[PDB]
Amino acid sequence: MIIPVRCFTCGKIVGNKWEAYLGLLQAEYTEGDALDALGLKRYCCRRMLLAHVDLIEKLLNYAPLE
Amino acid sequence: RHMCDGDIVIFNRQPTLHKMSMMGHRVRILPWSTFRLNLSVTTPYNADFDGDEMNLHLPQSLETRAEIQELAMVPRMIVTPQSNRPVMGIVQDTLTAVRKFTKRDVFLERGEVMNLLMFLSTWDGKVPQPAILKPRPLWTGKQIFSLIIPGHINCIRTHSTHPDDEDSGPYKHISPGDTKVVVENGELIMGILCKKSLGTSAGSLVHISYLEMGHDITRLFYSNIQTVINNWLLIEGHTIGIGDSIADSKTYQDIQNTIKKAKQDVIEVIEKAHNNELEPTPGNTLRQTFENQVNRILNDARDKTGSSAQKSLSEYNNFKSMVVSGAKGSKINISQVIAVVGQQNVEGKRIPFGFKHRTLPHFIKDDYGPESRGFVENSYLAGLTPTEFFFHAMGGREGLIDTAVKTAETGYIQRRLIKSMESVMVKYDATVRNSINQVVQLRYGE
Amino acid sequence: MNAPPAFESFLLFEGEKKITINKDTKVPNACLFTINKEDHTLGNIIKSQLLKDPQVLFAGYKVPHPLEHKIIIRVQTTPDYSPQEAFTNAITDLISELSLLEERFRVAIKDKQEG
Amino acid sequence: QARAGVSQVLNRLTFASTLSHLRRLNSPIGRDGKLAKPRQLHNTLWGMVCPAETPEGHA
Amino acid sequence: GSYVNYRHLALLCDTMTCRGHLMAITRHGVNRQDTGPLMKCSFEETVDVL
Amino acid sequence: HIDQLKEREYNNYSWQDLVASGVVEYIDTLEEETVMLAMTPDDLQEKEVAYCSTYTHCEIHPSMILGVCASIIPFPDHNQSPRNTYQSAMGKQAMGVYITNFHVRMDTLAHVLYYPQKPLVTTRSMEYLRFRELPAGINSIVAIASYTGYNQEDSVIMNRSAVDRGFFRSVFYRSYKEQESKKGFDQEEVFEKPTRETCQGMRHAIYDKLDDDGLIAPGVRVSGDDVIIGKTVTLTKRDCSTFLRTSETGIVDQVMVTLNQEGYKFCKIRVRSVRIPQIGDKFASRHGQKGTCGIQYRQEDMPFTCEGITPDIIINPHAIPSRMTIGHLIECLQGKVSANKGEIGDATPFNDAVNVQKISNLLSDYGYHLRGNEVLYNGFTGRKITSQIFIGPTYYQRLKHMVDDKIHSRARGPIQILNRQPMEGRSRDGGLRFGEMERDCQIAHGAAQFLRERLFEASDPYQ
Amino acid sequence: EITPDLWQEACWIVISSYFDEKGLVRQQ
Amino acid sequence: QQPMIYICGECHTENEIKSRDPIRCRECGYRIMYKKRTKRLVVFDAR
Amino acid sequence: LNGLTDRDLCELNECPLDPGGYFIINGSEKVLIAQEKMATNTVYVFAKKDSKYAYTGEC
Amino acid sequence: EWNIVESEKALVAESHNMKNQQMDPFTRRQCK
Amino acid sequence: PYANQPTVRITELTDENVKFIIENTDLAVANSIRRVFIAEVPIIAIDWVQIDANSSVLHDEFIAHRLGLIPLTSDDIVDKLQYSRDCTCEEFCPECSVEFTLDVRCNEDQTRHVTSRDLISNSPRVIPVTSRQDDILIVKLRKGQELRLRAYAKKGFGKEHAKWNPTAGVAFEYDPDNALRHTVYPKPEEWPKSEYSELDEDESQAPYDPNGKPERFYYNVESCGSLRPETIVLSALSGLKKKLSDLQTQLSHEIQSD
Amino acid sequence: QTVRISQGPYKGYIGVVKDATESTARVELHSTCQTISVDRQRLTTVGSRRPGGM
Amino acid sequence: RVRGNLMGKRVDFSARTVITPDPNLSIDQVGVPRSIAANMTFAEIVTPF
Ligand SMILES: [Mg+2]
Ligand SMILES: [Zn+2]
Ligand SMILES: [Zn+2]
Ligand SMILES: [Zn+2]
Repeated sequence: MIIPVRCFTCGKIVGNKWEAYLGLLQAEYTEGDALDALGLKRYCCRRMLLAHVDLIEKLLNYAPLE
Repeated sequence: RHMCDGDIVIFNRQPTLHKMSMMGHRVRILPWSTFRLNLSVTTPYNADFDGDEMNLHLPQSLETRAEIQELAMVPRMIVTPQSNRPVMGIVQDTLTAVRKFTKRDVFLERGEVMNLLMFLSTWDGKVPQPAILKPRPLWTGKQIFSLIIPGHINCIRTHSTHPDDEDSGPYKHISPGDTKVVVENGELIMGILCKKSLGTSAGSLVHISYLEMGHDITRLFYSNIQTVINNWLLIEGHTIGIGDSIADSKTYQDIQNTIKKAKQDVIEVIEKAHNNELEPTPGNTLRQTFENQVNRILNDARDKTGSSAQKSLSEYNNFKSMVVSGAKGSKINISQVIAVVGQQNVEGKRIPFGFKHRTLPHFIKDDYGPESRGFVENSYLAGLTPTEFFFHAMGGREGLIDTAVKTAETGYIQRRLIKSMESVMVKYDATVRNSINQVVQLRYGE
Repeated sequence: MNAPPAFESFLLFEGEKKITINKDTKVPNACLFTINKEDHTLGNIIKSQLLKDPQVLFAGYKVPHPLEHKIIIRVQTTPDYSPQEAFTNAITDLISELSLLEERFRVAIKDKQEG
Repeated sequence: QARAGVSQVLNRLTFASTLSHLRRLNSPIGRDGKLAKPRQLHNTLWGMVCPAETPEGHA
Repeated sequence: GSYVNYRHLALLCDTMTCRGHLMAITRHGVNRQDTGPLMKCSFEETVDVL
Repeated sequence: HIDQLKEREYNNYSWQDLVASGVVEYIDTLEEETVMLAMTPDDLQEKEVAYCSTYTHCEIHPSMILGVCASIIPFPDHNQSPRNTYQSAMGKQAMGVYITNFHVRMDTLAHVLYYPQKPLVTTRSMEYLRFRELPAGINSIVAIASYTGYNQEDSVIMNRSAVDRGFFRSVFYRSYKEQESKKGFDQEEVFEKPTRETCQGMRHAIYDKLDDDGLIAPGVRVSGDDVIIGKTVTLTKRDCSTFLRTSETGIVDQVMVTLNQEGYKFCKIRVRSVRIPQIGDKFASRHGQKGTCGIQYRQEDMPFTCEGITPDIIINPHAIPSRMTIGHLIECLQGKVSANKGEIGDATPFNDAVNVQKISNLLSDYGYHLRGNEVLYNGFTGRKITSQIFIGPTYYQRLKHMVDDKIHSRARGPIQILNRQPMEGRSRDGGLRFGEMERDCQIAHGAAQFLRERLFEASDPYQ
Repeated sequence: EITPDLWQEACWIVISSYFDEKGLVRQQ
Repeated sequence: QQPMIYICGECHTENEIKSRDPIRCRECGYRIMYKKRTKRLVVFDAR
Repeated sequence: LNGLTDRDLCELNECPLDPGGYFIINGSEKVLIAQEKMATNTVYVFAKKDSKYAYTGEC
Repeated sequence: EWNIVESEKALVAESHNMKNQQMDPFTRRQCK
Repeated sequence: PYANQPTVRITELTDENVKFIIENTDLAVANSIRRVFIAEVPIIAIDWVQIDANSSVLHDEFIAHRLGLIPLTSDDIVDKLQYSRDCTCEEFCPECSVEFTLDVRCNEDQTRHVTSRDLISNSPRVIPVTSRQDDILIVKLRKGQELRLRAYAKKGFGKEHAKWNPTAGVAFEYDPDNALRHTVYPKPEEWPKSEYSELDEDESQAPYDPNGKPERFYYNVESCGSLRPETIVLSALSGLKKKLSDLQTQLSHEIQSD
Repeated sequence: QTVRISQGPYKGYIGVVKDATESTARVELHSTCQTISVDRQRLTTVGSRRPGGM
Repeated sequence: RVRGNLMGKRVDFSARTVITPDPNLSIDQVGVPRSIAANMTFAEIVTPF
């Protein structure tokens, strides 16, 4: 639902990279280039930015008040 | 008092088909909340550790506790009277690990040997003389495994990959392939251990151990075997992957040639049948003999492809290791994975014509070719055609239905068999009678 | 619901000893050292260090059960060299080696920074 | 005297389960029949009924 | 390819050929024997035999 | 037509246009028997041995035959049909975000997963099944091997550190329904804390945990056999209130109160439970490889590749040959390739351009073995393993068959009213049934004393 | 003009259009 | 002196509902309303 | 919710991803399983052997 | 959009490199 | 019958990871040092969260879970604080813990991104990795929601939970050329060369070596951001030395008692 | 009543005393789904009142 | 009655839990959990021994 804080296998912090990943993908960069531009060498930490589904947005759509 | 370590219980699985399905166990509490049991005791219960369920009753009387401890127990219930052979055998990764552990080309250093000896509940406390003193002390797998064999056992068994044309010719007592298991004074001398010697089969090493030594001795034997082989597997390690499923690029050529030859042969048979040359085989009609010839041709082609695939494997392959060890698999599985799947028969026949004179809308009418009736030409590694995919699904459904009906019929059959001989017993007059004291046999089993 | 806590892997319980010596009866000069609340970290190095000593005829540890936090180390030396002093010497020299390694690593680091 | 199981509770355990349940069939043949012809996957079920998705129990 | 000890086969054969006639293992062959009312109801035909 | 359709959404172009144009056509099962169907347009028409050369129609894509649960299976044709069917049946039992507005629903037995990642390899069919938006699993670095032995007969070894970081950590809800009604002229229900004085019928449990209104407040600790609603019916009053089922041990999420069609006070309460993945929980991949976690090791104990990559799951190698699930290996290899490259791959059943050799060639261009095998190290001693283990990413699921929901015990529990024998069912705190087959087995063992004990002493003594 | 070879991509555009116009549970 | 405050369904406006009273909001008028978080020491362990 | 934008669906405590097509009885999602039977107004000529007739023209 | 253009360029590239296709793990039926 | 004289050489020193080499040492010591790098490394982290008002969409425990995984720099604080279990007081004393606070409420129309920067710590040096690169996103709040809580941090090691795991991934490797034959390649030509392989591109693997012990163990300790790599190595060595000293003391006491 | 473990391995947890005795007392842990049996002297009442009421 | 409550009854002191492999235990042992062990009991006679 939300980007994890650390990679399950390795342990490196990946929570502080989702926004940067989206920005790099938006500007011009592709996925295969953005991943190593952020500093993700091991393939185990690269799933967190590729496999992760961002469902928190749909949850936020059901705003309680106003 | 609450259940404490050392108490006797009766661990049981829900379908109790035979006697070897309710044996006593000693209690041992562990932190996490999951029943546990030695893998060897999994074969009798027919369990699979895939979400199964197994009950656990507890008696409330010293009388019944002692009775269960003396009658219904794991070490006491090793051999069954149905086929007078062991029921608990090594049929898991330990089997393949021990097979590779007992090969001629196994050498261990002092550190590894001393580490493995720690997992031995019957070690006398003396390090055996290494098989190779100089240039460096190196032990051998068989020499280490000898200490695991209790007592002075003597038995002879044959390995899975034992060439038949070896006993007749020379090199009978000295086998180049390290076969012809020979144990003397409870020490492994020759051969590689497999299911034929450690599994559930008449005359197996465990069977001989139980017959000669006591039940507790066999229990310690099983425990030591598992505790040593599993630990050595750490240093050895076993796996499976794509690298074990790829051929040598020439086997593919041979398989394609054989498949093309089979296709040409079946086409020629069809042409002969069309032009009225194939005479009816004795005892069968024209269609029957035509189908029999086609099936024989396809089976011969499949066997040739499987043999070619098997002969093209390497000793380092994992499928072949697991098949020769007999732990899990068979040669036909390797044949289907690499060479070719084969025919997808249903109801003991080929795929019928569900539509008007054709299997599926894709194929044209009166298309009795192999691919148009279920013959799967491809293999699980190289993908499958949609039509053969559907036919394979049909075959799997046939198997599932057969299993479902068996699971419903065999229970009733067993119930009727048990309710007809539930009072028969052997009286103290050394004779078999029933509840009405009617003699059925002057001596049990004559 | 019955999952054990996380402190039972290293913390000692009231009444449990950190180390217990038990002499073996099958062969002379052989004792089994049982350690509580430890893992392979504190037994493999000791096993190797004992292996280095030539006077130690046998040396090796094990884990009676992975869920249980306990390891048994069996040592057997020559009759003129008790296993207790062997264990003590192994620990002492291992500690000295680790301290020396730490000092060398520290000086290497301090030299690496601008040097 | 009427049929049974015509209206079932929609299993909302996962979206795939919901999709499968909303597009599921059920034959009126008696449960656990000795025959084996209606259960077998027939050749005409090409592109109409999934040849793989099906229970594995008595049904 | 399976194997079953001959003793069990012999015991089954004798039990099915003890009363001269071929007693059927079904409810129609075992309930005819003079075993006892409490034993017939266990297998099948509870109220009938009682 | 393709150009006009690719610019849909923007203007107004849809399937009805294709149907009206005369390009597609609906053929029913009864008419499909009189048409020369074709699989692909290009391959089966170019110019070769004259097979029929009279094709009337052509399918869209062969893989479209699959259904709902079968479509999400990557490479189904590379596996045997029974395992495909087992996966299709087990897919419906996978947990995850079953609906976006789950916090508003009050259904019974709802499961939700914290971090439901997306498969690294997605078939072209699940793009419309909506699976990628609401997945039901997490991609784990699976290494097929037999590390210790706790993963031999269909079992796995999970990483304790991974679980600590939130690996397959899901939640468990349990909603309740209870409302007051006018039983009779003198009988009447009402929400009120059953005190220790006026109420005669009462349970030996804590009651001050809830507020005066009679409804437990949200975010309060509860356990088995605890009062959740303060219902009391006047005969002075009888504690006709429900209690949390034994062995649940959850926390209240929210409390809802309203009026039913009859107009009485109707309220619903749901209790959540953070189910930490522990041994015994049933898992399964997308190929029918079920199993239960045997033991969990920490990161320091698990093996590792040439770099710090410890496997997250370790299945039995022996489960591959007997079951013939090469599709699982292909999925693992393609997932490794995708992770190295950095984009989701294609696992369409029939594609004519996805073999093993090309994938292997791609994987060889990143410093990894073309077949996916890698060299590990013994997590205990640190010695290299002789056999090159096969490790790589793979998409795994988690089923709801928890061990805590199945574990049960008994010690002279409640008894029935008709025949004085134990109850039935885990919820009712009943005992297991000693079936007739167990009786026959015990007779075979000749243990008459144990049989009589089980049937009389611990079943229903009576004089 | 016919679409030789380049057909794997145009094979799924029709499927996308069909699923967009008609839902999965459209029959009910 | 706790009158058992509630939160409305769609308005999310606090309401004071006492025993033997209808379950409705102070404004508009709906039939759905939830409770407020307890005042206890809700303490978790970040494990 | 006939042809209603996702905005309202989200505002009405619903999601646009719900397939729909399920009744709500007593606050429970009920779904009607599609039953299959023999096509009507079609002549079937079976060949039942466990009877006195060689052929039977059911319709 | 980038995925669509990527697929189109991959298709045109696959059409271009039509020199030779000699691969072991692939086959197709050929009736009559 | 004594120990050996290992040597150390750093090949790359940065503020994110270090690549050092240890020569002339046994494999067991190297593997133990690795496992200590991962498991037994004192470090501060969040372990006690008191949530007072959480109106977010996620679960109540989800906030605590995410907060537990947020690293905290402890370059000079971990060595000073003591384990909460061995404390001799009541309540989380600052002498043996560090207090945190988070009070964010989305008032404007746009959605908030509650990051680790909102964790206002009482101590100056004990702060999340935001000194010197976005911040760890905790949760997303919308107009009308809020998240008020206060948590305390304590000292722990990875063996207890993954939150106290400073090292991201240790790349332990020795004997790049398969000289000791500890692994048998069925087809050596099909495998790539290791990063530390000195062998040329012609030969696939080095020849066999009967009388050869494992040496030259390579390391690539990668810090998550809390503790510095060299600091992690020093702490691990000190902890292992302390464990050996305690074991020696216990053994001496046991021998004397007998 | 709500208590707080001030000494021992569980120092810092919060729970409600379920069953109390003269020496020991069972306290259900709030976070974890398990009930432990900790000594009474190890507990410290914290209570949960609501000052004001006007 | 006969097949429901005379040949097949429901007994106390029973359990039903999932199973997992554990090679470290002997063939005659069984790894029961702690909850089930504490829930069940065994009537033992008192004796000065
Ligand atoms: Mg099973
Ligand atoms: Zn990673
Ligand atoms: Zn209102
Ligand atoms: Zn303090």
